Parts: sequence; structure tokens; C-alpha cells
Amino acid sequence: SDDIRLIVKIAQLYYEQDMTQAQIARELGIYRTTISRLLKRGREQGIVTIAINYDYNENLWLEQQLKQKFGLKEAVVAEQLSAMGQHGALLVDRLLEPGDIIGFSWGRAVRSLVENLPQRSQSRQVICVPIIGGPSGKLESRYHVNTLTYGAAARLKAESHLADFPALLDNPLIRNGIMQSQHFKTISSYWDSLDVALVGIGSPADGANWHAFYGSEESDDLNARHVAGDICSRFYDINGGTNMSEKTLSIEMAKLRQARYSIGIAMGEEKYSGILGALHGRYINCLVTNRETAELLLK
Amino acid sequence: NSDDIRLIVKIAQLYYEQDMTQAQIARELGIYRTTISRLLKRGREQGIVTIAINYDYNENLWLEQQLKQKFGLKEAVVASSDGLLEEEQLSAMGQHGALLVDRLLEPGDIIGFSWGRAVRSLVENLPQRSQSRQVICVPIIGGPSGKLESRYHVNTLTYGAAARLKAESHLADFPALLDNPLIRNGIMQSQHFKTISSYWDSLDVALVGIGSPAIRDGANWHAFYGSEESDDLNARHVAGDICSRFYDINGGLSEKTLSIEMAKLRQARYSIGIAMGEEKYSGILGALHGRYINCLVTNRETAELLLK
Amino acid sequence: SDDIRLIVKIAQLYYEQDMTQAQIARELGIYRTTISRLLKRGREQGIVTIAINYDYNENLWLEQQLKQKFGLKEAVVASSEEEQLSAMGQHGALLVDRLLEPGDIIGFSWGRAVRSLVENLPQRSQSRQVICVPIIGGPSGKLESRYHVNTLTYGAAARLKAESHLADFPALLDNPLIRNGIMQSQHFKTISSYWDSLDVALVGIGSPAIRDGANWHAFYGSEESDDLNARHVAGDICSRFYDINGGLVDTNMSEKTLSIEMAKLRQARYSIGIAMGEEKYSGILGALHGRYINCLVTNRETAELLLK
Amino acid sequence: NSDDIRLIVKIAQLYYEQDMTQAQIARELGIYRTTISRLLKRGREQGIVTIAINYDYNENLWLEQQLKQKFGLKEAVVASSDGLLEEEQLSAMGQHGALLVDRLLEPGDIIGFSWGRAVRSLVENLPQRSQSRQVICVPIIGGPSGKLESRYHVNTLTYGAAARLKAESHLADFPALLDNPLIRNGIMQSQHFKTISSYWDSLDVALVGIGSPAIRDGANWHAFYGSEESDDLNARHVAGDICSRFYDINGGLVDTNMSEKTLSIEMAKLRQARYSIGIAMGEEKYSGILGALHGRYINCLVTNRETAELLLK
Ligand SMILES: [Cl-]
Repeated sequence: SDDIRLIVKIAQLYYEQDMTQAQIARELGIYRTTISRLLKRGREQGIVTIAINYDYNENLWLEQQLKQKFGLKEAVVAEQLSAMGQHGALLVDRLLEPGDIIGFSWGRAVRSLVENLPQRSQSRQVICVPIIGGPSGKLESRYHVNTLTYGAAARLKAESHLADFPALLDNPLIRNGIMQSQHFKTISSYWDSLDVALVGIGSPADGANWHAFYGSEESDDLNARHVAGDICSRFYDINGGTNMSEKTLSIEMAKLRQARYSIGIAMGEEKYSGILGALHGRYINCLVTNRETAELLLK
Repeated sequence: NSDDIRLIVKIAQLYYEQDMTQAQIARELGIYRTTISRLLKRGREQGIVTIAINYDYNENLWLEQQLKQKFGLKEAVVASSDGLLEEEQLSAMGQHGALLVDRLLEPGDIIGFSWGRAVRSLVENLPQRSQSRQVICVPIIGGPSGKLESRYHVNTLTYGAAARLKAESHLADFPALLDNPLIRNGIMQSQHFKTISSYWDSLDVALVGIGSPAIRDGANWHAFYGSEESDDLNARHVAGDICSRFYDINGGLSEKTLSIEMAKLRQARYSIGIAMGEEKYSGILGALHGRYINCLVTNRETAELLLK
Repeated sequence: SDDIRLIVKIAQLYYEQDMTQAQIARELGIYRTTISRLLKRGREQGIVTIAINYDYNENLWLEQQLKQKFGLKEAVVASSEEEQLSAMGQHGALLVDRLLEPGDIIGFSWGRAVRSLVENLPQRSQSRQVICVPIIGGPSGKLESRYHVNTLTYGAAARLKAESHLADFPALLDNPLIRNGIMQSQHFKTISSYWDSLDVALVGIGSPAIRDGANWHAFYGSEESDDLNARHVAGDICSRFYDINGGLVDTNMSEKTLSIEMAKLRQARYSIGIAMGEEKYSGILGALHGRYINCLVTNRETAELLLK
Repeated sequence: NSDDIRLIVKIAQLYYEQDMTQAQIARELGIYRTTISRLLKRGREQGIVTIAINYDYNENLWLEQQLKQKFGLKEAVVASSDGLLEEEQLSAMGQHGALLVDRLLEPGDIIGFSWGRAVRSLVENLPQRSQSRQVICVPIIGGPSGKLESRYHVNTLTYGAAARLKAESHLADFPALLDNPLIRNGIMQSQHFKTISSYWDSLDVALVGIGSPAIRDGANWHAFYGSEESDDLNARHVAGDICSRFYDINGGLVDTNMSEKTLSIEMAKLRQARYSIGIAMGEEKYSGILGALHGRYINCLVTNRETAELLLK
């Protein structure tokens, strides 16, 4: 009755080599009718027991999967932009430390997450700032970065410092001129040491079409340089790595990375290239997203 | 959830809305009544119901008519508040200013906003409309460039109003002041600036607060414009400003500035200045002498000052 | 105008003397019917305004009322038997959640109240960087285990993903020599050392009126508790007793007690008492008059008793 | 959270829980033969269901029987190892120890607990019973007095067990050690100590971990008892301890300056226990495991592969 030693060797090929019961019967020359008897009776006590978890969390599993694959400090999987909004907001709430400098980008995504921050009763002693200039009309007002920065600060009962320059100027001499000003200096100065960043992700693939933004001439040229996505108007390729660069007021990615948490929030297969690039580039080290697009990134 | 407070609230309507007698109400509700007096009493003390008696209804009104008469204002409101704490004087004007503003707008209007403590209160107290009037909100001045708290920023104010008004809004992405003229000249060229200025040319109503030299607010002139420039201002005998346009105490009237011209502010059906002070009198007065404002929203003391 | 003085003068008597129209009409010698015309008007023209606050929050109000009356930094009144200790538990927990700052030292007491509040703290994913400790010794069998202070201290710490430091001495020893011997030990020194600088305390309130398992009779035994009634003791906290006027009452088990003194409890930023039931009114009052607690979590019912 | 995984769970349970096969499981739910397999594979891959194989079923069992034979243990469990790291070895024993413990209890039992990494992993793994078995939990030693992390405290362990067992519990309010005797004696005279000791006198089962000198894991002897006392221990030849009672590698009780300072169960009483289960592993705990067996201070032994073979030389 110590044929047990076999039940280990048998369930061995059954649950690891998965050679079927007709495959197990013939290779070790055993009656396929005796191949079936060993496994089952054992289940009475040890002799190999399998456990199945009833309360399992798919989303949670996907988060760990994302963290593993991309080396993210954290991730959250959830007009389901609102679901992202709520859980992202929680991630951001949990992450804040007194004395932090949070930076903000623009758009439906970041707004979604700010719209869901918790109203606080005392100052959280953090400081909100924009990490990019104004849309220059290119965005609706409720999506303006300053609106979002100010809105956040209001939920967080916190200091805020709005930017009075555009993200994109007509020529380098105007932009560098602006960079010389004590106000730009002051703003960037917070950039140079921001703790948490909170960011949307652009791609070539809605009103915020790179076409409608920088205008065809320029976007057709972005496609030429193999640009996967952009962040804060700083562009990267699919492996994570520009005519308007000499004309852009925004945080340099280099500085974005020194940031304890750089939390990207995005969704949709249309933005996979951008999301990927952003991940490969380490420009973001946290990801808020939906279930669907999370699976795309794991494949 | 709450106690029989609903019943209390209801009897509040009877006695206060319909001015019915306690006895009549009691018979109607089959309530023993004494219970009624008790409830009426409670509703009042627990701030379920709050009654307010404008004691100054008469003098404020008279003062409004004099201001109209002396300066030929289209409209004028004089708020007064016994609590002499300043943030309270502002709420006084804010509430009333807002009402004035609510009833003055007309479908299709372009509202322009300036910055500051005052314009802000007016906005804070705007009636939260349930349906869009089809109005549009715009800054009539570039950004503070860090010189003002965020809750006082011009965009903040514009956008915030738009919310109450269910109006679309258009935020400005340039500063109110530039260190150099070249940059200012270059910026005027941009399509964006052209679009925002495009609205200034057709502005229908304006909420505008008034600055003066005497201000000791952090929003001081030596603070905003810095030492040297403040002298050149007092050196030219300047009484005050609106959207950083300067004028003397008689109304009479920059290559770095990005804001609406007074020319355009005057073309406005209603230019509404809102201010209080006495250290602002110099500037309020100059604003009236120049008809840079049709309407004036202000408190009792300031009005007293402007009448003698 | 002129009838404007009267509208006021009438509104004054209707709303400030809560006189009846019949009365107003009478004193003044006005036809009762114009007294009514004049009220109708007074409101129509905004000389008189009547706000009925539809989204009124009774509990909310009671909280402010308690804060005002007793100078509390905060207070929470809740509503729903034990099912109502649970309402307290949930909202208290929120108060405590909102109040925590990184680097805080939370101290805990014992009993159904505190457990309830802790049972409802939010499970955290990272360490809140706070430290949980007991501010009292063990029950020495006098309490069920799920109410033991260490259980509660440890439980809290587990919800808060936080440091915790359990106490290995009893709250009450047979004679002073033992008690001071214990006080000489490095472990007692260490524990108390946290007491000497605890940020948030979280505490239940004892009283004589109680006849649940935690009867002072059962705990200290008759001889002792009869003598507490003699010294006019209203309540207790962490086995430190006070009178109805919040006066401390040295009690004779005083020299046999391992627990935080209250000089020390008070140095504490937030000392949050959590209690309810008219049977404990004396204790809650004393605790409030004594300033031993500066926050109150409680139910609606007992909140009303405290404003009476 | 669904939808498919809401489904993988359904299928998994029939197929595994109910033994129902696929061609018929697919029959029940109107889906595909290819698909059921796909789903099962997915569930296995994604961790919804995990299966475990006891490769070492044979050697562990033989080792169990030898331990019983050499030392006359009532029972013995050997969890597998050398395919695992420190904290994992514990879980290995914990799980199995727990099972051993679950089946040994009998209605009306008094369970006593000691402190430490080991006794804890046994408790962590106790089966969460749905109905009270009328057992009672008690410390068999006073508190650590700060010398141990909270999650290892004796009360923590007792109370935590009681939770799994739906048993009432009784926590101790005195330390396991007191520098000074006035204090210690004053405590033994208390109604409370008397009550807790009252239980030691009738103890039915005991979870107990073993200490040694060769320890170098925070809970060191120089650390717990301090410099001088550690010498007097090595000076007297102690091989190890159970509830701070000391003994030599032959089982004989060793006396120490401490005996008159200690507040814990006497070894006389631990032996009176129906089952006294020691749980330990580690070539450095050898000296102390062995002494515990030579003294029959433990009937049962829960331990890993490496140590098992060590005791069998
Ligand atoms: Cl808990």
C-alpha cells in the first residue's frame, strides 16, 4: 500500500508534464485503469492536496502583474474613466506626505483623478504646481492645467502656484526670454524638486489630436521621428527615448524622473504605444488604468 | 437621518411663508399647538430657520440714489454690515453685488473679470443657475505672475463664475506684465492672444475691482510693480487703476502690459467696479470721474466718503 | 418710505418678541389687517428675509453646540442598543482617521467603546508611521479578553499598519510597594515614556451609575466603590477619578495604580472621549469640565442631555 | 470583477470539487470542449486554483516514524525543507503543525501557549473553526517585558489562537521575569495569578517552542537575560529551555539565579499534559531540542527535514 511513492511520480507527470492518463499508462507500462486510482483516493489526506481560492481579485492580480513586468512602484487597475478616477485618487491620497510638492498635467484623465480627491478639513501641508504651460486655447477650460492644479489644491487645502506662460511659444527667442523671468524661474524651481507628479499620456493614435494641437506639418513630422507618445509635451519613441523642444515651457523628463512617484493615468488601445513608451522610459513609475488596457500591456 | 425636524420645518412654512396664525396652524395640524410655539421656537434657535432684518434699508437706498445722482451711474449698490471685521464687509457687498450682477446679464453676454479680493467675493455669491444663459466669461487681464494668491487669480475668478453661470469660459495664458516690451510685442501676435483680445472688443459686462496707491494690502503697488515703478506712479500723481491701466483723480489717463484698454472698457454696456476702502477713495473717485465704471458696488462708509 | 420705519418696527415685534399679529395690531393701534399687509410687503421687498435651511443636519448642529458649550476641538454625534454603539464606532473611527499625523503616538484605554471605535478604523496598505500604546495596565481578569487594552492597542496597530508596544503590568496592584517596584522597571519606564509625549489619546469613560460587567462594584469591590461615592466621584478615566466639577479626586487606590496621570493626558493634542447613555452623564460631564478630554464621540440622545 | 473569472470559479469547483468531468461539465453550462480546457488552464495559470504535490511524502513519513521510535514520541511531524528559505521553513511546519494540532484537541481542553516565531506560525495556520469546541486558551508564561516584538507576544498568540478556535481565552497580566522578588511574590499572591496558574495545573495541550544558547536571532540569551546571566547558563551547562525553565542536554532540570524571579509554568506541570507539543527547527537549536526529548518535556515534535535527520544520527 506504499504505492504512494508512485502517486507522487504519477501526479508528477499529470500536473507538470500533463501527459494524459493514456500517456502516463504507456510510458511506465501501467494499466491506464490503475493510473486513475492513485490520484483520487489520496485526496483524503495529503498525498498531494490542491487549494482553490474563492475570494480572488482579478484587478489586484493584474496590478501585481503590471508591477512585475514593468518594475512599477505601484499600479491600479479599475466613461469608465470615472472608475480610474476614483481609485487613482485613492492611490494619490495614500501616497502623499506632508511637505510634498505635487505637479499636475492636463486633460480628461488627470481631471478625472483630481475630481475624486478627498475633501480635507486641514491643510495637508503639500504644494500644488503645474508642470507645463497653458494650452493657448487648445483645450477646454475645465481641462486647463492651472484649473486642475488649483482644483486639487482646493480639495487638499493646500498651497498652489499657477503658471502664467504658455506651454508652446511661436519662436525660441520668446520662450527663452520667458525662461529668464523671475516667475518662470520660481515655477521651474518647484519642478527641480517635485515629490509626486500626476500625469496624462499623449499619443498619435479626440479634440486633443496632435494634429489639432501642433498642426499636421508638425505632427506628420512626429510620425517621421517614430514618436510613440508624449508627456508634458516631451516626446519619446516606443522604446522610450522635437522641433518644438526649443519652444516649450515644461518640466524636462530628466527632472520628472527624480520624482519619488511619477503617476501616469491613461487607458485605451489607441494609446498603447504611448503607455508602453512611457513605461519603457521610466518617465512614470506608477500606472492608473482600466482592466481592458491592462491586459494589452501584459500580452 | 433626522428627528421630527421635518415637521418643524413644515410648520415653519405655514407661520412664516403663509403668515398663518399659530392657532390656525394648530387646528390644521391637530397638534396641541403649544407644541407649535415650542417648535417654532426651536426651528429658529437651531439654525433650521434664520430670519434677517435689513435695518439699514433706508439709508443704503438713499445713498444709492445720491451716488447715481452725483456721478450719473447707471446702477449702484451700497452694502453695510455691523460686524466691522473686514472679510465681512466684503461678503456684504459680494452678496448684493452678485444679485445686481445676476439681474443685469442678458442672453448672449460677454462677461469680463479682473482679479482680487473684491471681484472674487462677487463671484462667490453668484446665484447658481440651473440652465445656461448662453453667456461667455473671459479675463480682461493677463496673469498675476505669482504676485497674487491662487484663489484671487483672474482665471480662477473667471472659471469660477462660469460655474455658477453655466457659461463657457476662456482662460488667458499670458501674464499681465512682461519685463520687456519685445516679449510683450511678440505675444500680442499670437493667435491665442488675438482670440482673447477678440472678446475684449465686444465685452458686454465687466466685474472690475479698483486699486489705489494707499493700499497697504500685500497687493501693494511697491509690491506688485516694485519700488522704482511705484515712485514714477506717485510722481505722476496717479489716483488709481483698473486692469493695470492708470488714471489721475480727474479721470485722465504700459508698453509692458497685457490687458484690456480703457477705451474698450468704456464701450461696455455695464462696467461694474466693486470696492471699499477710504484708502481707495482716491482711486474710486478717479474711476467715476472717468466713467470707467457705470456701476458701483460698495459699503456704507465708503459711500459716505464719496458724497462729501 | 416712512412706512419703512414701521415695516421694520413691526417685523421687530413679530420676530423679536414673537408677538402675535393680533397683539402687534393692538399695541400700535393699527388695523390687524394692515399689520398683515405690512409683513407681506416687508418680505416682498426684502426688508425682511426668511431662510429655511432645507439640507439641515441635526447631528451636525449638535456637534457645534457641544463644541461651543464645552470648548471642544471636535465632536461627533451619531445615530441609528449596541447597534448604536456601532454608529458611534464608525464616525469616531473617521474622526480618528482624519486626525492622525505621521509620527503620532496614539494611546488606548479599554472597553466596549474603544473597541467599537477601533473595530471600525480603516485597513491601511502602508504604515501610517504612528505608534500605538496602552495608557493603562491590564484588567487582571476583570474584563473579557476582546476588551483588554492590549488587545485593542494591538488591534488598532494592525489596522493602521503601525508600531505597537504592549504593557506587561496590571493596572491595579495589591499594595504600593509592589506598584512602585514595578514603576522602577525598565519596561514600565519605557511604556510611561511614550505616555509623557503621546499625541492622540483614545479613551472610554467610567461612572458609578454603570451596572454592566464593568461595575465599579465588581472591579474594585464595594468596600472601595462605596468609598468612591463618599468622595463625590462622578466618573473615571484610566482609573483616575474626578468629581462632577472636573476636580481630581485622589482615591486611595491612587498609589496602587499603573496608568497615565492626567497632567499627562491633557498635554495631548487630541484626547478623544467616547461614551454615551444617561447613566454616565455625571462622568461625561466631569470629564468635560476637567478638560481631561477635548473631543467627544457620542450619540444624539446623550448629546441633548449635555446641552440641557 | 467577473465575468469570465466569475466562470472559471464555477467550473473549477465542479471539476475539482465535484469530480464531474469536462465533456459533461461543458454539457451542464452549454459551452465548448476546447473552452473548458482553456479556462481550466487559465485558472491554473492565473492562480485562482493552485495544486500542491508532496514530493517528499515518503522520506518525511519515514523520518516521522524514526523520531517516534528513537524518542518514544506520541506523535511527530516533519515539514519539508532545503528547497526553501528561513521564513518559509516556518510556514511549512506551521501548516502541518496546525493540522496536527487541530485533530488532537478534544472538547473541554485547556490549551497553553508560549511565545515566539515558531509558536506563532503554528497559530497563524490553525483551521478557522465554525463552531466552538469548548476549549480554553491560556499563556503558560508571563509577558516578554518588551524583549519581544508584539506579534510574538504570548497573549497575542493565545488570543489569536482562541480566534481560530472560537475558544474563550485568558490573558496574563504579569511579566515572565522580575529582577526583584518582592514584586514577584506580591504578584503570585494575587487573585489573578492564582487564576492563571489554576489553569496550568490542569493543562490539556501545550504549544511550546524551544530556546537554546547557540541562538543568534534577536531572541538571544545574552539579549533576553543579559550578559552575566548568560554565562551562569553556559557555566551550568544548560542546553535549552521551555517557558524559561532550564535543562541540560540530558533532560535534567538546571536551576538558575532566575528560578526565583520567573513567573511561568513549572516543568512538573507541563509533563502532566496530555500532549505537549514542541515546535522547532535549526541546527543551532539541536542542543535544546534534544534535551527537551531526553526529558519528555514534549510528547510531540514539529520540525523540518534538516533537523529531523540531525536528531537521528
Ligand atoms: Cl481589529
